[PDB]
Amino acid sequence: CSLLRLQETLSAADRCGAALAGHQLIRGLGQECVLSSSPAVLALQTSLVFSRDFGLLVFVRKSLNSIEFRECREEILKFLCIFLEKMGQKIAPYSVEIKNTCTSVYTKDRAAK
Amino acid sequence: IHWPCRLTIGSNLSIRIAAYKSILQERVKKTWTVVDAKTLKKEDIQKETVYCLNDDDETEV
Amino acid sequence: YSGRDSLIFLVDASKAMFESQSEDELTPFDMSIQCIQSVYISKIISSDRDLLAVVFYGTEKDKNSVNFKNIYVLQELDNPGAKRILELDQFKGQQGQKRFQDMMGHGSDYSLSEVLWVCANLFSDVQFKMSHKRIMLFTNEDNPHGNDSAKASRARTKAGDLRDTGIFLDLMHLKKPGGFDISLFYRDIISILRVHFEESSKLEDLLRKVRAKETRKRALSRLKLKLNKDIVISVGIYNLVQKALKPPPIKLYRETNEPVKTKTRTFNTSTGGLLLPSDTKRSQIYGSRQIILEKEETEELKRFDDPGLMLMGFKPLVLLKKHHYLRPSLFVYPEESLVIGSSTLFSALLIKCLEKEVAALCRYTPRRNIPPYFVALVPQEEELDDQKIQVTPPGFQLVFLPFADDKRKMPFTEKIMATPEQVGKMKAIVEKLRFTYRSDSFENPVLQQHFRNLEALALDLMEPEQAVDLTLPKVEAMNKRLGSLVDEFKELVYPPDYNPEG
DNA sequence: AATAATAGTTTTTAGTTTATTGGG
DNA sequence: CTAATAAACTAAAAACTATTATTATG
Repeated sequence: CSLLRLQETLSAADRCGAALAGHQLIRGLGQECVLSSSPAVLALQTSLVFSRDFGLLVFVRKSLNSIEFRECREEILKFLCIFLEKMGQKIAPYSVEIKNTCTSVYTKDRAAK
Repeated sequence: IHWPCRLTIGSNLSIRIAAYKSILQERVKKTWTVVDAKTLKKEDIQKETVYCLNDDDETEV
Repeated sequence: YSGRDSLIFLVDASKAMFESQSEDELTPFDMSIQCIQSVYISKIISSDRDLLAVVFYGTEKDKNSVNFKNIYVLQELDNPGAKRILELDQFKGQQGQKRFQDMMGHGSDYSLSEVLWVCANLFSDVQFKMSHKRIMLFTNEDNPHGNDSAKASRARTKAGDLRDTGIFLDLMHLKKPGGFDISLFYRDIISILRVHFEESSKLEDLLRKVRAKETRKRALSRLKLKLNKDIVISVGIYNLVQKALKPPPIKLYRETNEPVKTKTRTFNTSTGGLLLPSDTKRSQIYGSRQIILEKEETEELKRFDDPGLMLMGFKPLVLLKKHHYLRPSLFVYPEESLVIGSSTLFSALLIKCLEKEVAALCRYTPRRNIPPYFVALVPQEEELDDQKIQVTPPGFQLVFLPFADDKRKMPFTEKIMATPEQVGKMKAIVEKLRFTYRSDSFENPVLQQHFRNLEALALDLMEPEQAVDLTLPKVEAMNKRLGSLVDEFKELVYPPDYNPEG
């Protein structure tokens, strides 16, 4: 869907480490922030799977103090924080996996920054 | 402590010297030794520096 | 803080850049090449924070966003790294310009409006606070666009508008067997005589690599001088001199060049687990007892007065000893932000202490966690050079005073006079060895060697540039200007068989 | 529906490491 | 019959811009 196609576009645009990549990535992140914030239950599951895939992708791929990845990562963090504001216990499968993902986010370059 | 040396004049003259430091800001003679708070000992205070890569879960270097 | 400097470099790609009245002299292309390499090295040494770009015209192959034909940009506005130096040194040399001609175009029509447009766009791309707009062309003929009157008119209109926007273009005189005349196509399209057959545009200093470093208008510290207890003066304390050294070892992994996290850790010898800040006591075992204490009161003993200045009084400058010198002198400038109206007061006190030659002795505390020392304040007036530019700022030269325990003892020395003939002998010696002082002529040869080594290894040179040891006298001219004075003074003072040693 | 501390960059910097003499 | 001593060496704390939530208003 729209979430998936934006996931693919942002999965592409980070191919290069450059300011334009970070700009496009954070712009698309804001777009998805205002998009998937709408209360959904069918697009919610699609958002769940795309979020899992692309969160792994950015954690293992952005993963750099370069601002074209750092600003996008922190925007992702803000969006997921305001998203757990409204998702309930649906993280029950995502709970431990994203716990490990996030603590590894910290222990990696995010510790250096 | 003086500076027993030789001032030199170009390549044809040199005279020994005993230099002295008139103005010499006084320092602290003893630093605050980091003793334990349980046994009051530096010996209980052992330290190390860990060079580990700032990423990859702090890969040891 | 003030803005940065934008240095724009742009050379022609034609046969004029590749030719000379004498090919032994490096062609305009290659001459521009050592100019840009030298200014890149100088910027790396001094101001390796601003942004520098490389772009070409005349090349029949172009590469730019606007797609202006024959306008090919090489490097964006960038800090000069070793990558740029090496990728410009390949074309350095008369063989390198042939490689340039092969893999890069050379010789084609172009419009100055095109390069003005692309450079304006490139400057539009930057995202930093900016102060200097400097564009440095590289060409050896003024006419080629005055030939096309429409081209000349639109180019000068664009350049005038750009300089209205602050875009400041500087002409570079370039060698041409036909000349590079001014006031023909120049002095009317450049914001600021000889036909400039030569290439003198201060290019000598542009090739003069600078081993200097200073920050951009950085404030050291601003303090507030309390007069007695309530009347306070805002003052800016600054230096015209500050110690410099080689950059500290930037630790990095020998297998990734990645700076390895250097985290230290004190831990319990009893357990091996980390020592908390509570677990550690400050100790100084005087005599037989271990005095246990902590950090807060330790610094509360280190600190004794608030950040500021506490005036002691006024005294004529004669009341200080020449050997009395604690730490290197600083400068004080009036500050009109925290206390306004202290500029009138500063001028009044400056003049009045000039009249009576009374120094302002003051109890001074720069910040917290530091003892209040005693400082002498002498009026440091404004000194105007030939062009009336202040070479000595108006204000106060602040001189620092040691303490009784801060002065070591001197064993008693004999004062055994010398005959006036010996005095005249060394007077002649020194008059022969007399010259003026200038601190820009003195350096640390060890530091210069460090800089040159770091460059040449980053430049991948076969040999480092050699630092000049100006801290050693020239023995030839030395003995030339001494002659018989040395041994004459010897026999006057020292026995011929008795050297000053042994 | 606006303003106001406020952390993020440099700048020394007091203890720290080397050793080099000066005794003993 | 072993001995300070700058020096280069770290830390290390503070000043220097410098944005940026934040009531007040609705």
